Amino acid sequence: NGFTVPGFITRRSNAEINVGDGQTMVISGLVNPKTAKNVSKLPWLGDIPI
Amino acid sequence: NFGIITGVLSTINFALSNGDAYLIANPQLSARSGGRTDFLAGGQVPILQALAAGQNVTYKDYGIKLEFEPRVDDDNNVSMRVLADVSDIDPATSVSL
Amino acid sequence: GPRNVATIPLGQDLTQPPVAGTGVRVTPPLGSLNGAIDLANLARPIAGTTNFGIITGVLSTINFALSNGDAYLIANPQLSARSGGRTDFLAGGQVPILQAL
Amino acid sequence: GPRNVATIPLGQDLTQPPVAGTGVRVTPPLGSLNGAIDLANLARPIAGTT
Amino acid sequence: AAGQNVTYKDYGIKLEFEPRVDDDNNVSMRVLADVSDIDPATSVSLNGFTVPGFITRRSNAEINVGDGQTMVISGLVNPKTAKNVSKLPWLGDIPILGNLFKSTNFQSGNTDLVILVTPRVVSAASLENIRQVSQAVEMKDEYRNTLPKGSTTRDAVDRTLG
Amino acid sequence: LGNLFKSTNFQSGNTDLVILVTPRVVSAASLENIRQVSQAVEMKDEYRNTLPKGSTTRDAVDRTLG
Amino acid sequence: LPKGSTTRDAVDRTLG
Repeated sequence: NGFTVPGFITRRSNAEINVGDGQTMVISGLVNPKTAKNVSKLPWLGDIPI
Repeated sequence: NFGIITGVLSTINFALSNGDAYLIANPQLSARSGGRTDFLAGGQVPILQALAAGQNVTYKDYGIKLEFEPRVDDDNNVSMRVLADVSDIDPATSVSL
Repeated sequence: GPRNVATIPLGQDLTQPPVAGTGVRVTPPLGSLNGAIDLANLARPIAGTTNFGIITGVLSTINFALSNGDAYLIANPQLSARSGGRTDFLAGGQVPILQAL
Repeated sequence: GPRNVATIPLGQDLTQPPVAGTGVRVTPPLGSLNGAIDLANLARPIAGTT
Repeated sequence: AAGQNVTYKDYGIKLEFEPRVDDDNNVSMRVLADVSDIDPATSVSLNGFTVPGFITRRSNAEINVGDGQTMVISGLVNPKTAKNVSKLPWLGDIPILGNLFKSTNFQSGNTDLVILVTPRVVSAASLENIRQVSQAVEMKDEYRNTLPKGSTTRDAVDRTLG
Repeated sequence: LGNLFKSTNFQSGNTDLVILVTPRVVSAASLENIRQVSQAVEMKDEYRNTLPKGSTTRDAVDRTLG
Repeated sequence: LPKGSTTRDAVDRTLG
């Protein structure tokens, strides 16, 4: 109504591990690529180069 | 009085379209034998859900979610439970309320 | 075709001049052609039978939009706690949420 | 093309002068072109095509 | 009660599997296979909260088979036809010309459906696993080739599936 | 010529999906961990190189990942 | 049904 409710961008990780003293451990990593293409054309004129 | 008054109408269509979409997701995790690890890269959206009636606001997670529960043998065999989920917001099925 | 005649409406003074009237005349209901054929202005002893034509055209829009975006972020919190204890740290904020049973 | 003819409306006094009227005439519906091509002011025996 | 609370409903392709294996590699299994799509025809508007209807094909079966054999768990053939005629009493039956005095409405259709399953006892070196790993490699390669040579998205694609 | 008296709507589509997993028994020194650590070092270096030399944000970046 | 119809083939496949 006027009570704005927000959404969030979150990066979270809840891990249970065991390591030696002073060692570096990675508990999460991500690589995420995404791509999308849409084309609209006329039937025969659209395919002419350039 | 005997007669007729009639006619036809028409439309022309020449629409043509394509679409391609690609995605790869490569989450990675670490967890100890007998432990559990949860990972979320994404977001939370607000949802208006409440007991009874016809309020209370909760939050729903979306994005890339990963949950890992491993167990290791003495031969380094791994028996595991894994949940992998990739979910994105879709404008088509969203409702305005 | 219909017949055009002169008629005097009921309840009208007799001295008044007559008006236009008809014999048996049909105005057919145009189902899907409604609003496309003019019946209000059509002379009923129909003169001019066929109409064949076309009215059409195309419209267009031009697009040349181009954008980029980059975002970088590092967060380096650090903590201390005794063995067997717990420590919680929050650097951020709180926002109000209208939630109730 | 449509025909333009004089007509006398029904229920009108016989002395009054005739008004304009037509034979069979079509005004097609413009689907997506609606409001882009002028139809109210277009002379129906179309003069000027393109 | 009442006459709020929002829940979420799954649609698409859903599959549930519960196997058990013997010393002869005989598989006893419960399988659920579901394919359901949104249908504009049976959706209701309510106030402004559109509620959708679905077209579904579901099968929930309990079977047991040998190793590598194929079983059909459901199938259907379903022809349907319907014709309605309105006519004038005597003019409607005159041959050929009767179509000037008679209106006919006709509908016909058919649906065919088959659902079949195949279990196999595998390891990570089995052919079934190797083919899907090969498919993943091919998908990555196709994605890489669509992109410009210097793009950063191409580098990200080159860093996956390591 | 029949295309002047006939209208056609055609849709076609396809979806491909694969999900696969690889578990390994590691320690902090194993190659899987080292690769992600070196990846993080590269991300930090890239962030540092974007910023101007005299900035305070650059000093904050230099103070991280010690 | 007409001789060449597909619905006729469907009917021929039933009740086997």
